[PDB]
Amino acid sequence: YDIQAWKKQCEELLNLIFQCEDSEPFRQPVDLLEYPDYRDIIDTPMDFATVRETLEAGNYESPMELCKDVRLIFSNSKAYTPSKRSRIYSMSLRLSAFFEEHISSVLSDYKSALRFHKR
Ligand SMILES: O=c1cc(Br)ccn1CCO
Repeated sequence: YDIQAWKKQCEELLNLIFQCEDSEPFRQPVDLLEYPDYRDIIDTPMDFATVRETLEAGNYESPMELCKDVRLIFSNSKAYTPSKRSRIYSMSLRLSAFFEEHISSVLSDYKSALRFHKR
């Protein structure tokens, strides 16, 4: 029932994601010189360094907010891909599966702890 435990759990999950070769295209903001039309397609860029920095700054109140930003990394990849068979999009799907597998208990434990706090 630790209401704060999600933060270190998210830090550790972000460390695992950074060790994953599949996270390479998503570790830093998409380079607009490499993809000049990116902002014509994507309204809200997101990447894992921005997620880690937001967390470290104390700018996430809950793991649900962090999860919304990580899911935005994957929806941006899906929206920008010219093909469902592209290399970067394919990496995003594996990384998303790994992220969802690991974030589930973090969310469950946090929501359970908050329900206990307000019991
Ligand atoms: O998300 C995508 C998908 C393709 Br295909 C190319 C670039 N980006 C940005 C991350 O590299």
